[PDB]
Amino acid sequence: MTLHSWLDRYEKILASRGIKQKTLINYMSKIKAIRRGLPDAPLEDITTKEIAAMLNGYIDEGKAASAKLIRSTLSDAFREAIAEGHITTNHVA
Repeated sequence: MTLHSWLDRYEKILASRGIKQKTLINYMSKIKAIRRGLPDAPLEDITTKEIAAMLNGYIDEGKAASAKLIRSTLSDAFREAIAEGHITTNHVA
């Protein structure tokens, strides 16, 4: 299971959660930011360092709300991948 494949699956989990329309749109945009920001690599191969480099691009520019939400979205994606058995720990922590 690689990241971009997992994001595909995570979009479907989000669709079934029953989230307000405005919120879901925001969530989908931040998934797009993740796809753009990180490689289509096996979940365990995504490093701390790569996560920090994506997030820091936003932070450096003053994009504080975005960096918070990208981080939170990725974390939750990783938690869903744990629930589905593809990894055993969450690296966004």
